[PDB]
Amino acid sequence: SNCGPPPTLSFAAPMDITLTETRFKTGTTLKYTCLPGYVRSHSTQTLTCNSDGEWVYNTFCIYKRCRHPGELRNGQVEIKTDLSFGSQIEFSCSEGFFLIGSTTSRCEVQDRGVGWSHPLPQCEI
Amino acid sequence: SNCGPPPTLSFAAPMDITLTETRFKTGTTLKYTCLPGYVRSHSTQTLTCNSDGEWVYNTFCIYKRCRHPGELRNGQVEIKTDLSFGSQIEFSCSEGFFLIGSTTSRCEVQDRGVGWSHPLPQCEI
Amino acid sequence: AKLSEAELHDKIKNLEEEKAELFEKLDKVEEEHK
Amino acid sequence: AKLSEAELHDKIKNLEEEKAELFEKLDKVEEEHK
Repeated sequence: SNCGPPPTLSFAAPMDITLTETRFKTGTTLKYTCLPGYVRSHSTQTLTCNSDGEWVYNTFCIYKRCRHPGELRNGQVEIKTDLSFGSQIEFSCSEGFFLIGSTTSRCEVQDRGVGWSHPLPQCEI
Repeated sequence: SNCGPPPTLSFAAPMDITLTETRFKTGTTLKYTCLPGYVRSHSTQTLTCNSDGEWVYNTFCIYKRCRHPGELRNGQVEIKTDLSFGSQIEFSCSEGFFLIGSTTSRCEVQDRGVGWSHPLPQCEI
Repeated sequence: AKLSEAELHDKIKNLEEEKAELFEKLDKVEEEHK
Repeated sequence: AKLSEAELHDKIKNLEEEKAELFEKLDKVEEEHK
């Protein structure tokens, strides 16, 4: 009827490092918060121990998303999927130019939010 | 004669999230600050709406640069370009050793500055 | 008089971040008021 | 009596960061003094 320790979530971590007593009264609720790279997407950020001794919860975080990094002078910035945490964009140079720098960049954790892994390259010559 | 909303810059972001009223009095000046991975390189960090309804500004940020990460015991640390944000260094091991860890590392955003993506590898055996 | 550029994306980013901000407002009110 | 190692690089890093620090000093003085 009671719960063991909660599953680790890929998108959130429990508030308050408590001794995490290996067992929990049925009906206990634990408070979570979104991991870096993630934003809140539901009102209830909890796991609760149900009557069957199991932790229950929904996916209450979604990916953060990066600012569009702007235009590439004499080039093109190609969105491949979106600008969400984990996604990659591609860079290319117009016919008369050489790309100097990276051909890709990736939305990653930066500061307390999210940002581009690589700086825009240059299109030159 | 007036300006629409300002271009997004790859190296800087506007201070103060304001409603960004989609139009701006000619002659308005907006204050910017350097993005993570970037340092200030000019006194004027602004875009200003000129008489022709256009935003004008110079590149007032440059790449931050990483600390040199030091020597690789029994190995070599190879600078390929420089140690600026976005650049990569390469690692190699002397004749009698195996490289354990990464062969490269990259200057990336860390904390409120910049740092190496991968730890130095080891040269062993 | 201007088609939204692929800045539909920024707009999506901002709305999701405003929803999140609402959720905080929700349970913050709901907590102390209970 | 010592050639600067490829630590010309650190030296470049530090000078750019000191320039930046100067720019802040500049407009910080220039603001309040106006």
